[PDB]
Amino acid sequence: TIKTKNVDAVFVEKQKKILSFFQDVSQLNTDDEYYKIGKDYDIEMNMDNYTNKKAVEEFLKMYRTGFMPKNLEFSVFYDKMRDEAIALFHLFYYAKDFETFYKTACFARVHLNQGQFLYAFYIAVIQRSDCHGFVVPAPYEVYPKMFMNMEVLQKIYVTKMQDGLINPEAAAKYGIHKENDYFVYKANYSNAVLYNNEEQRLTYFTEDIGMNAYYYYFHSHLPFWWTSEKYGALKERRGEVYFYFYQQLLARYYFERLTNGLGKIPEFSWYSPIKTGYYPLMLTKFTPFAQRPDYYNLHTEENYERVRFLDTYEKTFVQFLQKDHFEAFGQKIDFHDPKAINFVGNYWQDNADLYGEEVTKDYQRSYEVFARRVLGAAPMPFDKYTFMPSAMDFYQTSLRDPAFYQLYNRIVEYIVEFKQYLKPYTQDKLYFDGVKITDVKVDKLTTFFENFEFDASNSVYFSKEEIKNNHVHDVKVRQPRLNHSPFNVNIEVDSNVASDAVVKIFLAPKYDDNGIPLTLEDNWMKFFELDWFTTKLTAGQNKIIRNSNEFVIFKEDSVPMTEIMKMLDEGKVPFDMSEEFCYMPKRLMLPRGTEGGFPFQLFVFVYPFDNKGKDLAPFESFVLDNKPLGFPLDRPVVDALFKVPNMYFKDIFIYHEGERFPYKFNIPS
Amino acid sequence: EFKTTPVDAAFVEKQKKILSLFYNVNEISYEAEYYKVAQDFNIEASKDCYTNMKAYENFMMMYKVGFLPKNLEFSIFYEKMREEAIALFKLFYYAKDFECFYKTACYARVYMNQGMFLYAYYIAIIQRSDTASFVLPAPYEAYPQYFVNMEVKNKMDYVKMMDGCLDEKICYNYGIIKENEQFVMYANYSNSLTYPNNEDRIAYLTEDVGLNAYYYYFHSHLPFWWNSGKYGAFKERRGEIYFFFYQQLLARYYMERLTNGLGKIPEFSWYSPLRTGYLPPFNSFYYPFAQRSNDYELHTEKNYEEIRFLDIYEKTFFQYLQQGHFKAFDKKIDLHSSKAVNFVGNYWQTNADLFEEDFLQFYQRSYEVNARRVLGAAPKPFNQYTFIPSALDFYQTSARDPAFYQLYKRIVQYIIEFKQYQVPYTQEALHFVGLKISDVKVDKMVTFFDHFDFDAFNTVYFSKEELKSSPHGYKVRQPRLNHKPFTVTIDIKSDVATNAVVKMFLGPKYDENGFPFSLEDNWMNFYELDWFVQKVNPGQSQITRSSTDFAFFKEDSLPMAEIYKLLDQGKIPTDMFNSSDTMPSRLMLPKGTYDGFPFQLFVFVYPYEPTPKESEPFKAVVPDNKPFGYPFDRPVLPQYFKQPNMFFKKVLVYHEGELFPYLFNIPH
Ligand SMILES: *[C@@H]1O[C@H](CO)[C@@H](O[C@@H]2O[C@H](CO)[C@@H](O[C@@H]3O[C@H](CO[C@H]4O[C@H](CO)[C@@H](O)[C@H](O)[C@@H]4O)[C@@H](O)[C@H](O[C@@H]4O[C@H](CO)[C@@H](O)[C@H](O[C@@H]5O[C@H](CO)[C@@H](O)[C@H](O)[C@@H]5O)[C@@H]4O)[C@@H]3O)[C@H](O)[C@H]2NC(C)=O)[C@H](O)[C@H]1NC(C)=O
Ligand SMILES: *[C@@H]1O[C@H](CO)[C@@H](O[C@@H]2O[C@H](CO)[C@@H](O[C@@H]3O[C@H](CO)[C@@H](O)[C@H](O[C@H]4O[C@H](CO)[C@@H](O)[C@H](O)[C@@H]4O[C@@H]4O[C@H](CO)[C@@H](O)[C@H](O)[C@@H]4O)[C@@H]3O)[C@H](O)[C@H]2NC(C)=O)[C@H](O)[C@H]1NC(C)=O
Repeated sequence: TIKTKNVDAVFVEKQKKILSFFQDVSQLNTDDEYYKIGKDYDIEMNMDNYTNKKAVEEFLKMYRTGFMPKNLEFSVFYDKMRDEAIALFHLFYYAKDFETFYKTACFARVHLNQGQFLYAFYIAVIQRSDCHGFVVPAPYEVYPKMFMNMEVLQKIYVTKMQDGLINPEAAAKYGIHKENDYFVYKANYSNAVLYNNEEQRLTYFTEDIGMNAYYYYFHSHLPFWWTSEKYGALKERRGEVYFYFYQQLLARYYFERLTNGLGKIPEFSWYSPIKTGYYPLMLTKFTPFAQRPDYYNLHTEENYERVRFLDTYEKTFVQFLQKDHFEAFGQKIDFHDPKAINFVGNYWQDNADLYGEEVTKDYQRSYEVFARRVLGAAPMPFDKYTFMPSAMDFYQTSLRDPAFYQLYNRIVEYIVEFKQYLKPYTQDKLYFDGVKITDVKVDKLTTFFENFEFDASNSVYFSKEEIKNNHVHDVKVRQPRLNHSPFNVNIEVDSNVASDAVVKIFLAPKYDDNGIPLTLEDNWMKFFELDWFTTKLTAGQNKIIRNSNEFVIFKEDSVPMTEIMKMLDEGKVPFDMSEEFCYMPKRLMLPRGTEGGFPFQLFVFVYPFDNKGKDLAPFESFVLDNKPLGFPLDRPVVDALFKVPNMYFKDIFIYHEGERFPYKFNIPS
Repeated sequence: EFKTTPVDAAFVEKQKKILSLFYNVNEISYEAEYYKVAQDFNIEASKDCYTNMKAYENFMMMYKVGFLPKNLEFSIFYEKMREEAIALFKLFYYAKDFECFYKTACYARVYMNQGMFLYAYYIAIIQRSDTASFVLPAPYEAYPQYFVNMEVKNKMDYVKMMDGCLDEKICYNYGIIKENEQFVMYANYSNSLTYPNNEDRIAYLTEDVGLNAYYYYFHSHLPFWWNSGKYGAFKERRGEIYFFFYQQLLARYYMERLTNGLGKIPEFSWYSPLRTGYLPPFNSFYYPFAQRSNDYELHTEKNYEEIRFLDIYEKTFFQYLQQGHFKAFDKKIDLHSSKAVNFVGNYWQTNADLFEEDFLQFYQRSYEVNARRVLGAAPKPFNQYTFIPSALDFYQTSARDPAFYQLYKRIVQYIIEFKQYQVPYTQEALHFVGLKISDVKVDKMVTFFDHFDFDAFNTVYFSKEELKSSPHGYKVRQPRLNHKPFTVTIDIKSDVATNAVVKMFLGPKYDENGFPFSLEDNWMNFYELDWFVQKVNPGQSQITRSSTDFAFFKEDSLPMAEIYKLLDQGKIPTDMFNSSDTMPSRLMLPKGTYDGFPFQLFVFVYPYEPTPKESEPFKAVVPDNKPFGYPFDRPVLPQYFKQPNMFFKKVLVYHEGELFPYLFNIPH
């Protein structure tokens, strides 16, 4: 049951070519075609194959000075590395056509750093208009080192060195099985071996390979360092997207807190220690990730300069708030204008659009970059190419760190402060003339854990022979992930006059920790959007049914790249990998329930789909509306002036079936 | 409904005399019996009302000077007041017969500070062997100001000032109603303005009137300041009781924490900020109770000396342990004997036994007292009779403050470090040769909240006319935790007919993580539920045992109104007489979940060894030479706990009705 889609042999060929770059990523098959091309490809000679003369010359000047060497860890948060990554991005992006693009990537694969290559390649494929419709495999299949602890990795390594198992039945005791010609390794979350604070309750969520892969997709669809000029309409809305993404992510995460009895995301100070440490169990082929003990004093000698920066960055904003109206960055900004959200978001991401430029520049110091460094607790980089990575140097790992959520909670809250300048909507804007919701009904909402496997083959090094015969796909990791049963939502509406309408579905908490009901006044930002759609109303009474698996904001699991090869032989590609790349995985839609049924609420909004004066189709097939994202919960609400006949709040309860605890799935018997 | 005991008429006269000093404690009725008797009681010319000339003349020395004046706060923790309280206790306790005791109490009831009187009087009733079996009203009826939140107290005061209700419907909306010409005031547990942190999840256990009263009774049954000579053979096991009492309580408390998602009791340092604050909604005549903010620095100027005292008090203990062969206050004591456990508890309590004297002496400084003063956060006393109260100043209010459980958990951790020197029980010491528990089954264990009344009449003031009629009728009503009765069914096979002891314990199954506990790490987290002697038959037999019969829990106290009504039938509530010092039944179970909260029940069966007849100070002291808490009184080697005559059952605790107590105090 995988949503498919049919394709021609020209596609399959290009698609196989694109996919070839993701196989055995840390090595060279000097037999493969990609090698022959790559070895000899003369870039200077091919200058006429690029849309941009100077991007080629800028690159070639960079390349003659030398790029980041092989094997070292790449991260986009460091100046010289970013600039090489962008330089290579441009080269990919300005390739005349596919042929040129492909030969260019072959060169880059053979000669450049692999994390650098992959980072740029990945973005290029999402960005090149002639690649829209193509499929890239899951980031966890591409960087499996980033999506798994030391324990699994070492087992995998041990098995490769021995070239199999010395003892099938001793292997079984270690969660290592042979099925077919595959090695399957069971893997626990890190709390099964480490419980250093309460945040360890949530590792099935923060360590979820889907969630982390999600954040890397989000970054790749629009890098902070690149303008959004290519997405037209989205440009005047970039800041709003930035807010909305984090606001959503944090509501979802907060929900996981409530069901695990953990309450609000803690605030911190640049001048005080921060409470909760992180102790990464991840390995870099060159180094260990940095640890932040509990009660880490943010303000020590090595941070004095970085913290002076963060503080002014924040204070300048407090000053914008106090000023209401002001000229910043060559733009007059007014805080009572809701459109100022563009500037607000851009300011916090320090993205290229803040300056109205193509690419950010070194001297445009980023707040997020320096927060990540400060909170990362790493010692100072050794040189331009050599740093001590923390979870927060990578999009693939950021969600693993409790401090990640505290950082962006911080930024979101400051944005909420600005939101207080927006007038709350009146009756008039929210009221659907002659339309009323009479009931909403939901199927039982249940969560449960079920096993999930992925190809971890890139973490392993193969011999010259194995690379030839192409036995290079034999390592799978088995890990319990959260999931939920499909459920329906019945909306019963009355309308006297037939007309087109938008239906919106939101999920929210019902109580704080004291068990007092959520007022809207305080809690409008803790609402999580489940679904957007339209229907045709008729005079009288209608029943609208919508399945959880028709929900537009979520996708199915990626399929392993091995299965994509099987399918491409039939002329098929899985739909959700192609145009639903960067949505959250469906299985993580709901927070883990409790066995007695945890109290939430479901909010259902129905409003007229008038025309489509302005609709998002550029980056996201998202707001086909002139409506702010998260409409109507995009600004502070007044309980009294808010509720109208076309809104319905229904009390809902989230259950859980089978084992409550992931580790219970990895016990050998 | 409640267990009663038939009671004779001579008893009814006396019990009535006792109860009568508890009416309108805050005022004097010029025409009550007690006042006339006090007017007529010449303290000077009655040396011959007392067993002990020294006690008498000691009292007179102090009396001719003057005592703590009326209306000020009394606390046993300040020296001059304690010494006054103890002088009064001595008089009460060395009174030749009941009539002399009655006359003295009347005298004190009129001429002395009421907190001081009530304190010595409770204690006296419990200790005098001619009053042994007499009943006391619950402390919450005797001191309602320590058990009523301020909000409710002000509501009560304003109805008294208005002399009733403006109109029912206004008052109903403030949670004030009339039943049978009596006022009922609905009371919530406090919100985050008094618990400014997660500890507020637990307000329904920590502010519970039963649990606070429980602790007061415990103190009154053997006060730190008195020797235990009264109880003979028990003297050699006092320090044992101290550990056991606090280990049990912390085990109970951690279990409530667990069901509310809250984790380990936090550790602290005298040199560091204490995380969890508390703002008491109480006040004395002069002062609101001291508040302790979140992140309160313990180490400030005013605490420097106290902290140096506390710090070395602990490290002295460590030095004993380091030395093995310790020796304070007369003897050399060996760590592997039990003269040791006695010493340990006494040491942490600085009780009169530690120094082997009758009463604690003026200059003997207490660890607990100094800790309580540091954690209580109050500014220093104005003079010796006037201090600024905090929750830690009273046994009636101590259990409300999260720091209370942290201080006692620290002391318990230290004692446990000593238990590392005790020899663990072997296989042979735990095996009941010839006997096997083959199964255990339990009924649904279900918690719920339901309403609870008591008379708070003792903190409303009344006119001269109203006092002639001893007026009550100001009731506070609170949702309170509770459980449905259940039965435990034990299946036994033995080879031979023998007398056995059956014990039950409740402990956690999983830590906050969701991992199973090991016995080695969990033995201190079990609290005892029941103890009883069973006659086993040879072969296959079956023991059923209802929760309403558990040895270590009591029914709810009755209000005095009911006590007099029962007295008029020659009836008395068994549980108020035979076991006041025992935890209330309704709190036997931590709050469950709709779900069913995972815990575990330990049933242990061992031989009964005939131990003769005593008359000890608590119901925890059971007719058995075994350690209290046995076989969980010391560190465990888990391989020895798979004895045929032991059994661990997973039980789940459910909850029914509303999960939140405030849902019961909502008007319409
Ligand atoms: C505003 O604030 C001020 C200052 O804080 C406060 O003033 C204080 O008032 C209290 C009383 O309300 C004063 O205390 C009284 O003082 C007299 C005399 O004190 C001096 O003489 C003593 C002996 O001569 C000496 O020993 C003292 O040290 C002092 O120098 C006392 O005689 C008062 O009576 C006693 O009070 C006690 C009863 O609670 C008893 O211990 C004592 O014995 C009893 O007395 C009767 C006779 O009446 C006897 O027959 C019995 O045997 C019985 O046992 C006696 O009654 C009392 O201590 C205090 O001194 C004032 N402070 C200052 C600095 O002057 C105001 O009251 C406050 N005003 C308001 C409106 O709040
Ligand atoms: C993920 O995380 C969970 C939680 O951390 C892990 O779950 C744990 O899995 C353990 C197995 O790896 C399990 O331990 C076993 O418990 C069973 C049940 O009591 C025992 O039978 C096992 O004992 C055998 O191995 C011991 C040492 O390895 C020996 O000392 C012992 O002798 C025994 O061997 C057998 O017993 C006979 C002795 O008479 C011997 O003759 C015979 O030949 C046998 O071989 C293990 O102790 C943990 O209990 C379990 N934890 C929990 C809480 O359930 C999970 O493994 C992790 N998964 C992955 C994939 O990493």
